[PDB]
Amino acid sequence: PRYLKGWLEDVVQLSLRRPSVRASRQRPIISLNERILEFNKRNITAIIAEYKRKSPSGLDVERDPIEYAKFMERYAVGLSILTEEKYFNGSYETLRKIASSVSIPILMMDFIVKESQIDDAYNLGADTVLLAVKILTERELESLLEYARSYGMEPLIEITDENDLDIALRIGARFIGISSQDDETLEINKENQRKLISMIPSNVVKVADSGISERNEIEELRKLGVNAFLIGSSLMRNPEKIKELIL
Ligand SMILES: [Co+2]
Repeated sequence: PRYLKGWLEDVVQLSLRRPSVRASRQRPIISLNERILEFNKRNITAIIAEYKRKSPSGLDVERDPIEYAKFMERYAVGLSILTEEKYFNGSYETLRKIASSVSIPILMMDFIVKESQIDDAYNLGADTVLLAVKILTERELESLLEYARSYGMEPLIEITDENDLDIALRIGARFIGISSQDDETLEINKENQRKLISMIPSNVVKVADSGISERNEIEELRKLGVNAFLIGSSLMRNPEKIKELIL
């Protein structure tokens, strides 16, 4: 990993010692990026609904993961499921139980710094993983990228700014998350978002990873080439909001 400060450095070091799982995968990859493209052609708003109990910058939420997942299954293009333990109060078991309960694509949301974490995601039933440009050296980023690919996963590669983007494009990310959040400082910046979206080639599947709040905004971004939308905290508080966003 790169040089990091504060909680991010702590979560990286901790992630390096994450115990691997020996579960076996009992179902093919249902590709997230391909379903998003499917939804785009049928003109269905593609939302990746996120299950997140806790985070350093947000509010704690206790709720039944299975009820949440089964509800979202009706509406979302996929699910994002936090497996980071210390800061996000996630679990491998939650992902495992969720993935066996639904048949839409699942994305494991964690801090992936070693190969066996990608083994965990596959073995647990996840269909893809997120990789952070910020936490990995460019070399680590590309090795884990291809490691993901060897399982048949196209990873969501997260960028926050143009420095991250130059890297993601150089190495040929086909599936990119434009996040308004810098993980290290925890600062949120939505104004760079559209400028960044404008710089991505039309062949990459683009995810807007921010608190999208209304249909008008979704329609605008959609005209700008955003393919899908990752929504977490607002759905964690009021799940049925997803219905109004899609109509
Ligand atoms: Co991030």
